[PDB]
Amino acid sequence: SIVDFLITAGANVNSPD
Amino acid sequence: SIVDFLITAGANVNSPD
Amino acid sequence: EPREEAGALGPAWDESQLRSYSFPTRPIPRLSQSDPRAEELIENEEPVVLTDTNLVYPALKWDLEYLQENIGNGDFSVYSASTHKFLYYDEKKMANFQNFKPRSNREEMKFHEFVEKLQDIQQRGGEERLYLQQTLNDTVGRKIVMDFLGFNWNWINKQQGKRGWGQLTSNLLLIGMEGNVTPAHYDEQQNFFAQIKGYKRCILFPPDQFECLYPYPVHHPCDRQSQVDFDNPDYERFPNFQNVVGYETVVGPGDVLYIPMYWWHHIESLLNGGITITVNFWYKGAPTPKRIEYPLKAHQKVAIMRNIEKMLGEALGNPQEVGPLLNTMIKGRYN
Amino acid sequence: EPREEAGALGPAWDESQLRSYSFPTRPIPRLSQSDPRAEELIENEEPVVLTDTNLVYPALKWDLEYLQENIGNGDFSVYSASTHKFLYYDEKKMANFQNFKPRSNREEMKFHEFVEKLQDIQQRGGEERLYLQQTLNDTVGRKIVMDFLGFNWNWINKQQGKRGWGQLTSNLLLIGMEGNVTPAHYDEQQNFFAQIKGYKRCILFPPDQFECLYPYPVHHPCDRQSQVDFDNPDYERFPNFQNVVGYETVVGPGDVLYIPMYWWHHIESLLNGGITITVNFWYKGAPTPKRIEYPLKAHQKVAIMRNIEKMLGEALGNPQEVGPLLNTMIKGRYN
Ligand SMILES: O=C(O)CNC(=O)C(=O)O
Ligand SMILES: O=C(O)CNC(=O)C(=O)O
Ligand SMILES: [Zn+2]
Ligand SMILES: [Zn+2]
Repeated sequence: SIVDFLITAGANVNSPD
Repeated sequence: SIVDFLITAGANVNSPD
Repeated sequence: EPREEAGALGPAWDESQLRSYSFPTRPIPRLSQSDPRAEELIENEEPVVLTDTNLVYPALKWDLEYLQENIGNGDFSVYSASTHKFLYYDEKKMANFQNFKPRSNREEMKFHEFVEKLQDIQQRGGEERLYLQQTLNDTVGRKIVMDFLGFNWNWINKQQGKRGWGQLTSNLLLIGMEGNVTPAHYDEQQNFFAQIKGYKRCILFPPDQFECLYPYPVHHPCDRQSQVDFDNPDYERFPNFQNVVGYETVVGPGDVLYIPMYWWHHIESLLNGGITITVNFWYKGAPTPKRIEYPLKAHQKVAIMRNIEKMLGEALGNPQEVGPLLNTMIKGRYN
Repeated sequence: EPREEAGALGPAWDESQLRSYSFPTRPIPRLSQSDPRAEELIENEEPVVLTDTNLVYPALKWDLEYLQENIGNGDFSVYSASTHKFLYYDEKKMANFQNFKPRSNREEMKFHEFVEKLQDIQQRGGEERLYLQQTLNDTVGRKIVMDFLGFNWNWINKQQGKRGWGQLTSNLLLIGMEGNVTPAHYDEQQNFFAQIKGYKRCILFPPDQFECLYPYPVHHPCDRQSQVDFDNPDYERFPNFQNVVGYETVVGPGDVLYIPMYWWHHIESLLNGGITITVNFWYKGAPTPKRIEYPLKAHQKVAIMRNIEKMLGEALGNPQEVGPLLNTMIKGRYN
């Protein structure tokens, strides 16, 4: 399941938090 | 353990087998 | 073109209030939320301006006086700069790049302090610029609570449900001065961008333009922002910026812009348009699909590249060794 | 310099039998297996020639007549070429590169057929070259079994044990014609290279010279081989080949060369030296250590790069998309 691992999305945005 | 995963060695050589 | 305001108020804005850039654009569609085409664009993760959602209808009466009276006594993050460009940077990553000197600085202050600093800048004719960017939280006063509760949760909760998105992670309150720019970047969440006061020109670029927009390295504090100076693009370092093509709109009060996850966006408050106010709605994207279809979508390749950079930084034990290893892999081998 | 043979036989070989190359070299040490320095080199995964191991002592009497009489009726893999260069290629990967046309071809034949083809080439003065490269297996006749059992297993089993290596995976029998070259490549196993007949010049390069030697992409049939034509190096494509520095020796009958895992090696049978015979001893490397020390060794960075290439080929669903994604990651971002 290398593909599933590699296409895992982050959740970073331009927020001060 | 990403480092252990990535430095895992293969065993390919110039053999017909 | 500029929309004509109701009651024969004339054009809200004119082309002279837009900054000049090197690339062409075409318009983002403006549609009713009841329009099947609008639903189709969101479903396909393409941008659309919705004109009649009433998403933040109770907030359309917000101005500085109202907010200062009612938003509470919490701290607000306020960025200051001597340039119109408020390039986002991640303070936790600044240890990776001791050479990075940000052009804007953050100061925590009360809302009345922010209004007073604005006023003092105005009366004095100074050139300092301020941008307030604060997550809405439970310190806000009662009238803001009531306004927030009166947002159109019915409509946006149905969108979240229909698209398989995860949770609302935050609502960011943005209050800018005329002419402020947030430089091009992409976000890893889905965004309904709800314009409240004043006008913002929004220029979006699809995820497939990655190669034209040159994001900083993942470990750099400006991860996810374009390295390209849109006002003076360096075509020797960034030659494919000559191929970039944007999708453009100007949102005003009552408009909601769907900014799909991974889509680049450059946002500017119109020159001489007064202050602007926006509240965004950030949602985590839907889970990764059970059956991957090949070839992969552009945004999936973006995710892969981010994860390769993250893995190598961790595996090599030093972010600064990522570039040298990638170059060694590719030179004379893949290029 | 060339060793002087016992019994006043003179130099076994002279410098005129070596091919000419563009890079400098320094000698690999030649030591007794009883020498603490030899043990230290192996332990530190550096090459050393051991002169007195008796590793394949019973095989020193091997020549074509003896082998044909005793090696059995199995099939032997024999490569043929119209060039002195026998570039290794992996037949299972040829579907990834339909454009790759190998310069040598493999034919399966009985050992007597190989001797007869050699003879027919000689008598005819043809230019065809043959290289036999066959894993020793249980089809060999009884006298070869007895010879094999008489190898110095005591000594090499102690080496395997002392170094933490895994199992012996195979013994490759190599029989070449004078002037044959195996181009530079690295192997992912540890190798004790036991010279039996004739002389081979061995040029090794450490794992840290990766950037000077430009291996093919992992998915290419010539994975692990240098792209550089040592006889005509293309310095525009491979500019760091101008910085390469080798470690050189000539092994003859009775010598054993430790070729450490990941070390590049170019091997040539001396011009006008007659046929050569070698048996190698391939061992899997020791497990990865419990505590990784930073920064990483060169060979660990090689392993990382191989795994990145393998992962991307699998994730993108197509080997040919690996290069484009890597270039996009790096251009204007890391270079
Ligand atoms: O409004 C701005 O200036 C910046 N906003 C964003 O980038 C966003 O909402 O994701
Ligand atoms: O002997 C040769 O020509 C080639 N040998 C090897 O590359 C080896 O033993 O690993
Ligand atoms: Zn954004
Ligand atoms: Zn080899």
